[PDB]
Amino acid sequence: PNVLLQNLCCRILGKGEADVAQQFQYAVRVIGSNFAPTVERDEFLVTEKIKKEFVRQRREADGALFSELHRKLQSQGVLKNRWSILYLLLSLSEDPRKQPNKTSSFAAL
Amino acid sequence: QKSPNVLLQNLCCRILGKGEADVAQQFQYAVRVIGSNFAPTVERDEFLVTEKIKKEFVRQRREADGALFSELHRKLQSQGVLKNRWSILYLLLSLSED
Amino acid sequence: VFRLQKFIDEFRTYQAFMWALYKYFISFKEELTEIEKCII
Amino acid sequence: GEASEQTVSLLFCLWVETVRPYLEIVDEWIVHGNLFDPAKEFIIQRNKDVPFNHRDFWYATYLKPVLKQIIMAGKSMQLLKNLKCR
Amino acid sequence: AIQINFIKNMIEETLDDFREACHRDIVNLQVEMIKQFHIQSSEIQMLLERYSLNESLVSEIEKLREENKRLRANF
Amino acid sequence: EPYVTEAGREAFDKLYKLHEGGLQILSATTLQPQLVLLEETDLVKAVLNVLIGVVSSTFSYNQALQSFAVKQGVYISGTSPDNVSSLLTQVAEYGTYYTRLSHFSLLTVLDSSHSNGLVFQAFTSGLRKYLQYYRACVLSTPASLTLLTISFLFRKLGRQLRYLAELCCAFPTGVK
Amino acid sequence: MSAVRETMDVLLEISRLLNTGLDMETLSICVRLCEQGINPEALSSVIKELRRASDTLKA
Amino acid sequence: MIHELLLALSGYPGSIFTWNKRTGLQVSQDIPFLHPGETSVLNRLCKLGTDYIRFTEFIEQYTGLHGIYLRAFCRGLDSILQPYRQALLDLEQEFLADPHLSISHINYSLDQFHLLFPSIMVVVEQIKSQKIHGCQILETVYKHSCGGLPPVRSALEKTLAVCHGVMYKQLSAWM
Amino acid sequence: MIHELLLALSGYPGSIFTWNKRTGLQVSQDIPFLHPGETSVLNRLCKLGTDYIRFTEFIEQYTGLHGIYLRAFCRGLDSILQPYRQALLDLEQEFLADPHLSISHINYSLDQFHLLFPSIMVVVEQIKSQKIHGCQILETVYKHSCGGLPPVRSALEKTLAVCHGVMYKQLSAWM
Repeated sequence: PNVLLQNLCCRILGKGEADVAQQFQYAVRVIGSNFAPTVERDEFLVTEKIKKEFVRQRREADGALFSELHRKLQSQGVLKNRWSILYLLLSLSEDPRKQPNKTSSFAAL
Repeated sequence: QKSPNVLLQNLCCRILGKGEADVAQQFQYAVRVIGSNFAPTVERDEFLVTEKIKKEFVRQRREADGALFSELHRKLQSQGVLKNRWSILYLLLSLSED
Repeated sequence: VFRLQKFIDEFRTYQAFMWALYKYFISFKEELTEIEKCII
Repeated sequence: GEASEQTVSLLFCLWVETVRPYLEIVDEWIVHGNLFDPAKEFIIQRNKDVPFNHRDFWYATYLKPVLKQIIMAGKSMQLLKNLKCR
Repeated sequence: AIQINFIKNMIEETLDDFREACHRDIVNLQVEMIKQFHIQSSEIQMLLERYSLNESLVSEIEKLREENKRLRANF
Repeated sequence: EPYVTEAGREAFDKLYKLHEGGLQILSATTLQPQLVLLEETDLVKAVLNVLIGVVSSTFSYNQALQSFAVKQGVYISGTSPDNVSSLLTQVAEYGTYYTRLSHFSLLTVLDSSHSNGLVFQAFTSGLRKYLQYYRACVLSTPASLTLLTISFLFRKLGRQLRYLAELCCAFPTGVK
Repeated sequence: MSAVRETMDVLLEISRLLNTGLDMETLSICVRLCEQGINPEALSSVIKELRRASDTLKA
Repeated sequence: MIHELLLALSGYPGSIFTWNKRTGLQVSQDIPFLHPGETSVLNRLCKLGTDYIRFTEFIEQYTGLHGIYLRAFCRGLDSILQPYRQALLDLEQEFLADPHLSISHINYSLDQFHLLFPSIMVVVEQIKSQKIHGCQILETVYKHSCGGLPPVRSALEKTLAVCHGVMYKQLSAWM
Repeated sequence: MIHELLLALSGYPGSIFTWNKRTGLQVSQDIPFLHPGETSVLNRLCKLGTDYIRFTEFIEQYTGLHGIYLRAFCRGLDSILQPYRQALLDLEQEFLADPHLSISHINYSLDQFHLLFPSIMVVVEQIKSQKIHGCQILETVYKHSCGGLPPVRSALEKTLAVCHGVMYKQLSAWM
C-alpha cells in the first residue's frame, strides 16, 4: 500500500516526490483512524444514490446515460470493489451551478 | 489593505474595545477557526437563501420587515457590486433575532 | 466558422453548394499550416 | 468591386458549383429527352406528363424568356424518343 | 391507504438527502480532529528538542572531541 | 515549447512508457514486461526475413501451429505504442502461408513416393514458379521507410495467397 | 491487461459526468487501493483534504 | 507522433489509441500533458481509420451470404483505397523532410477523405441490410453514382464498373 | 503604457481606456504610475483613435443608404488606412528593439496622421449628415480634394480614383 498511497500524494499536488511527505504521513494517520461506514455493499443501493443525485442537480440526461454505463461496466468485467469505487465518485459529485467561493484567495489567510 | 488577516484584525480590535496587541490572543484563535475545513452549503440558488430569511421574519411575527426586505433584495441584486451575495445572505440569516 | 461547419453533413444542388463551401475550406486550411509554421 | 478579384472569385466558386447539377439535368432533358427529377419534389418545374395524348405540363410558382427555350426544346425532344426516327 | 403511501414515499426521498448531509458532516469533522492533533504534535516535537536539552552543549562536546583526537593523531 | 504533436517521437515515447506503467500495476506477472531495444531500421530487416519464413530475434517459430510468434509485451514495437505488436503479426502470418507452399511442394515430389499421382506432381511444376517470383519481390522490398509501403505492396498478393494456399486444405489429390 | 484497458474507458465516462475531477493516472491509484482493501470513508476523506490543500499551496 | 499516427490510421490498435468494440478505434480521453483541445480533432482522425477496418472486414468475409458479385464489388472498391493509401505514402516522406511535423497538415490531407469515407460505408450498409446478390446491386449502385458530391459519384463509379464486368462475363458467353 | 494604447489605437477598448460606443469617449486616466504630464498628452493621442473608430464603423456598415458609390467609396478609403495600420505594427517592434522608448515616441509618429484624421472624418460626416449618395459623393470629395493641406489633397485623389473607376465601368458597358 505504501508505494500506491505515496504516488497519489505526488500526483494530486502535481509536484514533489518528498515535498509531499507532510501529506503522506497525514494520509497514513487518517487511514490509521478506523472509520466505520453507513451501509457496506449492495450494488443497487449505491447505484440509486447516484441516480437521485443526478435528478437533483438537473443533469437528467446524464442520469439516463449513467444506467447504460453501469450495465456496460459489469460486462467489460465484473467488480468486487464497486461499492467503494462508486462511493468515491459519489462523495466527489458536484452541482453545475455556482462556485465554491475563492480558494485561491483563501491561502493568504 | 484588504487581505483576509488585516480585515480580521480590524474586527477584533474594535469589538473588544482595546488596542491591536491586547486582542492578540483572540486574533490567534480566530485564524485557527477560519483555517478549519468547512465544505460549502451553498452551491446553488441565491433564491433559496432569500426564502429562508423571509421565513425567519414570518416565524418571529415581523411581517412588515419581510415585506420591506423583499423589495430591498431586488435593489441589492440590481446594483450587483457584490459577487458573493449568497454568502452574505447566509451570514445575515445566522444573525437573525428579535 | 463553427456555424459553417455545422451545415457540413455527410438534392445535389444543395449538396454541390455545401461542397463549394468545403472546397473553399481546404484553401483556408492551406493557410492554417502557413501561420502554424511561423509560431512553432 | 475592382479593388481585388478575390471576392469575385469567392462568389463565383459558389455560383459555378451550385449551378452545375442544375445545368446537367437540363442538358439530359434535351439530349436524352427526359430528366431525373423526383415525384415528391419538382425542382425546376419541368416535368413530363404521363398521358400519351399530351406532351409536357409546366408547374407554376407554388432569365425567364431563356427558360422558355428550354420548355419548347424539351417538348420537341420528349417527342423525338417517342417517334421512330425515319 | 393511498395517501398514507404517497406521504410516506416523499418523506423518505427527503430524509435520504438529510442522512447524507449529516454523514458527510461526520467525515468533515474527523478531518478537523486529526488536522489539529497533527499541528500540535509538530509544535511539541520542536519545543521538546529545544528545551529538554541544550543544542549548544552537544555541538561543543563533539567539537572538543574533534580537536582532542586530532592533536593525539600527531603524537 | 512544443506539445507532443510537434515534439517528434521522443516525447510520445516517454508518454507511452508512463501510460503503459499506469495500467501495468494491476496486472501481476513474474516480471513485468519491458522494452528490449530494436531500432526502427532493425525491425524492417527482421520483417524482411519473416516473409521468406526465417526467424530473427522477435520471431520464434512454433512447429505446433506451423506459424511464427512475435513478442507480446511492451517489447519495443517501433515508436508506436504496441501497434506493430498487432500489425507485424498480420505480415508474419502472410509469411507463414509462404512456408506452407514450400512445405507442400517438397512432400508431393514422387522420388519419395510412387503410389501418388503423376498429375499430383504436375501441380507443383507450376506451383514452384510462383515461389521464385516471391523471392525476387522479397529482394525488392528495400526501401522500407515504414511497414505500410511493404504491407500495401503485398495487399494484392495477400488476397490471392489466402485462396491459393487454402485450396489445398479435404486435401484434393489426383484427377480430383 | 486487455481487461484492464476496457474498464477504464467506461469508468472515465461516469467520473467526468458526475464531476469528480481525477485524471487517468490518479483514477488508476484508487482502483488499486479499493482492490487491496480500504474503508470507503477514508478514501473520500483524503481526496477531498488533499485537493483543498493543493489549491491553497499553489496560490 | 509521426509514424505512430500513420499506424492508428490503418486502423490497428495502439495503447494510446484504445479499441472499444462499441465505438471502433478512438483516442482515450484526457491523456495528461496534452491539452484536451487537440484530442477532439484527433477523435475525428481516428474516424477515418475506424471505418476503414469496418471496410476490410467487408472485403475479407467474401475474399480468402454468397455471391460472385460480392467479391466483384470488392475489386470495385479497392481502387478507392488506392488514392487513400497513396496519401498515406504522401505523408511519410513529409516527415523525413522535417520530423518536427505538427498535426494540422495531417488534418488537412484527410479532409478530402472525410466526405468520401462515411458515404461508402452507408452504401455497403444498405447493401448488407437488404441482403442483395447478383445484378440487382448494379441498379442500387447506379442510382448511388447518380449521387451528388463529385468525388463520391466517381468513387461509386469505380465500384459500378467492376461488377458490370462480371455482368459482361455472362453476357459475352450468352451472346 | 505602450501596448494597451497601441491596440486601443486600432480601436480595441481598455477599461483604463473607456469607450462607450458612439456617443462619446472618456479618456479614463486615474492612473498613479503614469504621470499627470504623460497621461495629459495621452488624451491627445486618444482623440485620434476616437475618430479612427468613427471611421471603421462606416466601413463595415456599408460593405457587408442605397448606392453602389457608398460602398465603392468604402473600398477606396481602406487603402488610405492601409499605411495607417501599417505604421501600427512597425511600432510594435519599435518597443521590442529597445525598451527605452515611452509615449513620446507615440506622439512623434502620429502627427503625420493627425493632419489626415479629423480632415477626412469631417468629409465623410458631411456626406452623411446631408445623406449624400450616388455620383455626387464623388463630386463632394472632388470639391474637398480641390482643397488644401498637401497630404490630404493627394490622399483624396486616390479615394476619388477607385470609385471613379466604378463610374468608368458603367459607361464602358453603356457604350
